[PDB]
Amino acid sequence: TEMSVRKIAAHMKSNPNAKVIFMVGAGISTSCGIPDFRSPGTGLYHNLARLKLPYPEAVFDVDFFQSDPLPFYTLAKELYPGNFRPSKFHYLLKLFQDKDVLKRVYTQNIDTLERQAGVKDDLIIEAHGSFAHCHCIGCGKVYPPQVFKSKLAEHPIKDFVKCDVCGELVKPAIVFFGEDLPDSFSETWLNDSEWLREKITTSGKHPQQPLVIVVGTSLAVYPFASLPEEIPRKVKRVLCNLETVGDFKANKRPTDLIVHQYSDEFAEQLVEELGWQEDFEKILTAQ
Ligand SMILES: Nc1ncnc2c1ncn2[C@@H]1O[C@H](COP(=O)(O)OP(=O)(O)OC[C@H]2O[C@@H](O)[C@H](OC(=O)c3ccccc3)[C@@H]2O)[C@@H](O)[C@H]1O
Ligand SMILES: [Zn+2]
Repeated sequence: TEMSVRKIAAHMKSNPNAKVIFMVGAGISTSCGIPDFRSPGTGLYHNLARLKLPYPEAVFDVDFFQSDPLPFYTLAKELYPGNFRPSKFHYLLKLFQDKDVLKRVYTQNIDTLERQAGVKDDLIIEAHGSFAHCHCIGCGKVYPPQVFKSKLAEHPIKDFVKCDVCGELVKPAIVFFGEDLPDSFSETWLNDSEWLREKITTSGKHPQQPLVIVVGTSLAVYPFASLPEEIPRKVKRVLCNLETVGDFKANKRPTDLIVHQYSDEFAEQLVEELGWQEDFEKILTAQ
């Protein structure tokens, strides 16, 4: 583990004008205390999940939601952005941004913790959307998140928010199954893939080699799980994950670095080796 983290730091110091793409999953938010929508519990939500959902993921299915918004509403209450403090790993992303070495973070999480830790909106790509905004599912009119958040406080929750223009259901801009993923996801990955193949030279007579770091995901859900094998072979991949998964398990590459480590301790150790503790510590205390 510490040797692998050493190599990541050494690569970054050998390529100081190169940037890093992160691809992340639910594992980077577990230390924040965010419930897993699949896990049991005591709330109204777990009662509804057990009684009303034909399968766990239907809480995110747009056809189910139209027939019965209550399960999703009760889940949004427990995932409410603002409840949870971003993790050390989330702040590592902000630190890389401050150091100008964050190319992008592709996140499968809806919790908005990357943005809340201070990562810029244009550096975040959401594979399932997020709670950042609300929209009508029928016509697309933008709503202030506050209107949806007001309903979440009612006891009980009834009279779900409806569009004042067309009367259809309003919900956070999470991409539900049955909804199209925005064009910006695929076009951003197209552009960033092209950048991963680019020859970028600055200091000396050598290119600035980038890096892709995959963290806290089991790489079992498609289409997101297709991205790691789409990283060019000539670009070094890191997997920081409690288990080896996805393309790192089947078609491991000679240059792959696999680190079985918790995301928060990986961040501490990486910052350790990079010599960025002082900058990192200021960010953690401010937020
Ligand atoms: N501290 C730690 N440090 C390092 N690694 C850690 C760690 N703690 C755990 N791990 C490793 O973290 C991995 C977690 O894997 P897991 O499959 O749970 O999450 P995922 O992101 O890959 O899921 C992809 C999608 O699956 C769907 O259910 C869910 O869809 C939605 O939310 C969704 C929402 C709205 C609309 C539509 C969909 C999700 O977005 C495991 O390998 C653990 O070993
Ligand atoms: Zn509408």
